[PDB]
Amino acid sequence: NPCACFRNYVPVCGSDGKTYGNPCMLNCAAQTKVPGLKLVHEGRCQRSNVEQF
Repeated sequence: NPCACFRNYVPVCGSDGKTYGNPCMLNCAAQTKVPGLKLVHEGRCQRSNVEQF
């Protein structure tokens, strides 16, 4: 199961511009929510005053 994930926070940024809580969760989304979703970089997606402070 791609969506069998723990919630441990290992933030990664998807090609959809959405942060995923960990790579497992990105994969879950890749398999069920966002076709073609890829992990583009480690850490949260960059969005000032939203994802960062």
